[PDB]
Amino acid sequence: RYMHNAITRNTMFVAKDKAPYSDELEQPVYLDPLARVEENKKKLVFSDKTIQSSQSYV
Amino acid sequence: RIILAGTLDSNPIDDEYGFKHEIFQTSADKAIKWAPDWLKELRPTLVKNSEGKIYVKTKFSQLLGRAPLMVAGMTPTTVNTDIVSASLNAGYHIELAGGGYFSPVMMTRAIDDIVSRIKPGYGLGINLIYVNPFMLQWGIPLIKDLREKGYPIQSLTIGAGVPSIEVATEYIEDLGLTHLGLKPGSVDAISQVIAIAKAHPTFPIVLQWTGGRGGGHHSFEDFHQPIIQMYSKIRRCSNIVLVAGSGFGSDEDTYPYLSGYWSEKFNYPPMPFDGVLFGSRVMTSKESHTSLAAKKLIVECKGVPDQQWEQTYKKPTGGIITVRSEMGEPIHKIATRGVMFWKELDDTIFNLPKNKLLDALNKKRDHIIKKLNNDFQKPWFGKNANGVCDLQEMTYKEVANRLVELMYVKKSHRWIDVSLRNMYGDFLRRVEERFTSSAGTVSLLQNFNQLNEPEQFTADFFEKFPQAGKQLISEEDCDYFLMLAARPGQKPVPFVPVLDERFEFFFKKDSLWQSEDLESVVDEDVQRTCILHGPVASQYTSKVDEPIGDILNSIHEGHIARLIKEEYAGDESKIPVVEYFGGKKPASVSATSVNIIDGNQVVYEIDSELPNKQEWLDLLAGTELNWLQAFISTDRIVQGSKHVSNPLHDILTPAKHSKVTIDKKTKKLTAFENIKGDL
Amino acid sequence: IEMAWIMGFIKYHNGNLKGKPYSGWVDAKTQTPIDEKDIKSKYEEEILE
Amino acid sequence: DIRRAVSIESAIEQKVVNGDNVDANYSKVMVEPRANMKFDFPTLKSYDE
Ligand SMILES: NC(=O)c1ccc[n+]([C@@H]2O[C@H](COP(=O)([O-])OP(=O)(O)OC[C@H]3O[C@@H](n4cnc5c(N)ncnc54)[C@H](OP(=O)(O)O)[C@@H]3O)[C@@H](O)[C@H]2O)c1
Ligand SMILES: Cc1cc2nc3c(=O)[nH]c(=O)nc-3n(C[C@H](O)[C@H](O)[C@H](O)COP(=O)(O)O)c2cc1C
Repeated sequence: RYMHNAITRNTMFVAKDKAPYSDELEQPVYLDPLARVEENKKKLVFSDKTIQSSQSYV
Repeated sequence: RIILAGTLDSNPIDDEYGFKHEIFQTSADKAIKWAPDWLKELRPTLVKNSEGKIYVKTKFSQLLGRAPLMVAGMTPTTVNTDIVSASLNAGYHIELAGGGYFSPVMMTRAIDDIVSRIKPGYGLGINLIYVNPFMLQWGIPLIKDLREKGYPIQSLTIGAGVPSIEVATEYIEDLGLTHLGLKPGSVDAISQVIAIAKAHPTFPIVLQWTGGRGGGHHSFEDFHQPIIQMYSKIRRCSNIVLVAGSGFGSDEDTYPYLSGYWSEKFNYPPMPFDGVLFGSRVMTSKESHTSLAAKKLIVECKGVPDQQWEQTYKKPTGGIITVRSEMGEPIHKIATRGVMFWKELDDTIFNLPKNKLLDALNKKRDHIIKKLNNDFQKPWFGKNANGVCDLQEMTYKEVANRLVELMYVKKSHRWIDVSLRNMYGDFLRRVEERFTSSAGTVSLLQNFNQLNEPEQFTADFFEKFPQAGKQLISEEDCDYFLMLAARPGQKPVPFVPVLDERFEFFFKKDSLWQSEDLESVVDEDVQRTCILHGPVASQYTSKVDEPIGDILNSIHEGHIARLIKEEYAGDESKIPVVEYFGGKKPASVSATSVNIIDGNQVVYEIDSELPNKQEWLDLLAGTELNWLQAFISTDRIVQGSKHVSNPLHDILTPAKHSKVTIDKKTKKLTAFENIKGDL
Repeated sequence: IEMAWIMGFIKYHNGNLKGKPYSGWVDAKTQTPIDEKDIKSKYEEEILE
Repeated sequence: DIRRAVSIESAIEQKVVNGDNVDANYSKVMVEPRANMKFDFPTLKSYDE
């Protein structure tokens, strides 16, 4: 699906503009080896509930 | 009559009042220019036909020779060729819903089925919609040569807009109609109508007044206040026949409007109405193609008094709300889950400008799709892997199966439209075009007529193309699908395939016919359906599937009984009796019956100069109503359900040295003329 | 058709093309619709060139 | 040449008598082919296989 859409609309490569983390989260992700992106609004973004969460070590 | 005895500068252009001199006109008695007395002049009266039938002689009934109770011409209901015919035979007049036909040939066929089924000689009208320049592109030229062939189309009502004056000239003079109907909604539209009538003081014009309390399309203006300013300046145009509708369902419901005693609520003279048309009252008739569940729903929805019809813009008022059209014109519709969803959508998404529309749809996508599959009639198309989904995540086979399920009624083994059949076929043409490679071979689809039972054809077809059951729809075959779904000249798609700026373009267009066939509804739940109806009229729609003839007869009889009790003292013998009803004015309207000389054994010579034509015809007619007076005065001669011009209406043109002989109480007319000196 | 697409021979035009609605492959130089077969027979000489 | 010309003549004679409205229906509606660019991840064999 993606390839067909792209090769038709010349958007195979979509340049990223903002990182998955936010500037206020760009460090706290770096220190947690378990904080990983969750998805919302059809976007894969880092949150705060994922950083140093108490449930990612069950 | 008002006489401005102070000043002598006569006269006002419309002769509203007299001046100083009108005291002095000393011609033997002719001075007494009386004032229009609406309560006396055009009061509803009774008249017995020679067959013993009793009619309500009005200015309108007198025009149509039948009861003063006509049927509007709604596009969904009135387009069915059965309801309109089965009520013409009931004796009441109907205008055919021209809106429901997109092709001249289809309308011509429907007309021909009408003519074959109505009584020989009856005539019908055609309701057109002025804001469809395509429909007036081919309808008007059709009416021209059709009337030229002489089909019994006796009227053309131009609803949803009043034409300009010079185009009304064409509407009147060229196409040989008997009466022209107009549906004004604004006081300025009424001014335009009067500007029209004064241009052709002899061609009758039926003014159909509909307030805002009506059904279907909708008008903002109140029902009374417009006419309460124009009743006077209308009645000063003798050609305009005024008919009020928009929410009438019972005999006593409308009786004050016929009598005119309705103005008492406003401390005004009684202002009688000529005729009364009907809208939503008839949709529950047996002879209507309204879905049984839809009729049941209509009977369910309670009415709303006129004092509180304006609250329809907010809440379900007895189960009826208005809502903006594709173009923002209000449209009174019954209140179903689908209709509530319609209103909510118009309220939040469609009111927005173009820009944020995409985003609003994006943040509301799943919620929209929820009710579009739950409450609306054009459901969300994509449905794959047991989940609602987008289009581009469906295999070809399941795409085709969904198209079948949403465009072919398995119960009646028919297509919603053959043009949809052709769309489906044109899509399979692309499927096979795709999944084949350098073949130059025969297509499994040679004739789209194979598709008249797709259920098995496609099923066996996907064997020659197995992987189309598993490869998803490609995009170039998806955008093509959409481009099909909105090709011109095709019936609009019965579902919604996407969420884009054209959302309403798929959501609202052609949202009317489904009330006729709820079997095309995904679950045949009327709550998906868009049914048009009038708020105030609903408080009378209590019986379902009653014959269309009975309704109008049930109310005409109530009117007759009331008018007998009131203006004839409960004695029917006092009712005047005429042989036939129509054509000549029996009440002395401003028509030349005084120069009509009636007699038993009469001869009167004539020369080339005296007289002109019309009054000569009248002289020949005689005052009273006899077959000869009819035949000499009738405008129309029926030739086996045709309406061709009257032969005598020109062959008896005044001529030099001629003479006519009407002797032995009109038992024979005998016209003479001079030949070679002999007569 | 892929080598045509990356060499800039065809461009998937969509929408209205000279009035008619269109969703398909189009030449890149004159911008006229082209079936999926004429791709080879029409460009294979140039592509390999 | 005679088997060509007599064939042409009897074809056009039929196209006149039968009319040119059904003779197009004798020519079968052949299928144009499209391209079917998939992506086609490498085919997974079955486990036991
Ligand atoms: N005054 C009132 O109270 C009142 C009440 C109800 C409705 N109305 C009016 O009456 C109209 C009723 O029509 P609608 O709203 O149901 O239609 P619609 O949703 O406005 O869509 C009609 C369009 O679809 C196309 N179409 C429809 N059927 C077709 C067929 N069988 N074949 C090919 N093309 C077809 C037509 O294209 P073409 O251009 O090719 O014809 C036409 O432009 C409305 O537009 C409304 O304004 C007024
Ligand atoms: C079921 C139904 C279908 C209608 N279809 C049309 C139409 O195709 N064109 C039009 O100008 N008015 C249409 N109308 C409006 C009526 O002609 C009239 O203006 C209104 O019904 C009068 O209001 P009332 O029903 O309360 O007397 C329709 C009304 C109803 C109830």
